[PDB]
Amino acid sequence: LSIPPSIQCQTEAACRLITRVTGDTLRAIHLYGSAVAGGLKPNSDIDLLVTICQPLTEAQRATLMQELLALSSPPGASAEKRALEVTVVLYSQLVPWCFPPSREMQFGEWLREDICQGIYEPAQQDWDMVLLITQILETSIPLKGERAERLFTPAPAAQLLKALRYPLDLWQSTADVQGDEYHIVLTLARIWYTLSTGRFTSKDAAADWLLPQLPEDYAATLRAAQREYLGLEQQDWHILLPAVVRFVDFAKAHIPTQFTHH
Ligand SMILES: CN[C@@H]1[C@H](O[C@H]2[C@H](O[C@H]3[C@H](O)[C@@H](O)[C@H](NC(=N)N)[C@@H](O)[C@@H]3NC(=N)N)O[C@@H](C)[C@]2(O)C=O)O[C@@H](CO)[C@H](O)[C@H]1O
Ligand SMILES: Nc1ncnc2c1ncn2[C@@H]1O[C@H](COP(=O)(O)OP(=O)(O)OP(=O)(O)O)[C@@H](O)[C@H]1O
Ligand SMILES: [Cl-]
Ligand SMILES: [Mg+2]
Ligand SMILES: [Mg+2]
Repeated sequence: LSIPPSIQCQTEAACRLITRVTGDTLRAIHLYGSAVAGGLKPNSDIDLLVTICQPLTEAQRATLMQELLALSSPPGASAEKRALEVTVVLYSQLVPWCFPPSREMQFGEWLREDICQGIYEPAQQDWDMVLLITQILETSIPLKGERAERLFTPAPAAQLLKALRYPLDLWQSTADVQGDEYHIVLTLARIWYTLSTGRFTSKDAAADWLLPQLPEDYAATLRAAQREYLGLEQQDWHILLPAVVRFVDFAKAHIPTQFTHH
């Protein structure tokens, strides 16, 4: 797998920073997500997983958070300077697996306001870490350390199922989805795709896979979500919000409850 030339400079800067702060504790840095698996759009972020051996000191946490702010920009602000998402995890949480796994920290542009004031999310449980590692074992590039298949072990299918279906419970009310309308719709398409095929695919490809299988009313909602993500039309998602809720409820009712495996 290859790093897109148009992100190499920023990725190299992020790696030099991570190396400085972590240093002796650093086990690996893996690039994953659309930059590697495909689907890198103008607003897409650069997804990075940092594996360390010991927890981050609050000095390391503060420094890494602050200095990442200078290497990252909000999505869409710049074609050259993309949004960074850096997730840090203890190796001991993955080998052997701890369920749910915990993450030491997660930098992201949606936290810029808080990070600009010394407010850092602490370590916490995150079922999504099961999905991250699973996707990394399939499609990732080691910027530092060993390839993923030599560092991590796959999770049991039983736990991958729980991680895939866990977000379905977070989305129940209008406010649970308000603000992330098309992101949630496309993510549901990816969850549906993975549970039915055992594979991971891009947001765009998951929507195309799902559209023919939906009643037209729900296909229209998925189409509007896909259309916005691709930059072809911005919708008024306050108007579409009742239809988004109906789409979420349809997915929760129809997504498989067991693998049709990875
Ligand atoms: C970790 N990736 C970022 C994060 O994504 C999250 C995103 O999570 C969002 C929930 O759906 C939404 O209901 C939730 N909204 C509520 N009313 N509770 C958001 O707060 C939540 N975002 C968050 N905690 N950062 O949906 C999940 C499927 C996700 O992709 C997990 O990995 O947050 C998204 C923005 O919310 C960013 O666009 C992503 O880059
Ligand atoms: N079935 C799934 N397939 C892929 N990702 C999933 C799935 N279910 C949940 N997710 C989560 O959704 C998030 C997607 O991250 P992200 O928004 O960076 O997507 P991406 O593929 O990098 O596309 P983009 O170019 O928009 O960044 C991840 O945190 C991932 O764990
Ligand atoms: Cl329904
Ligand atoms: Mg991404
Ligand atoms: Mg991301």
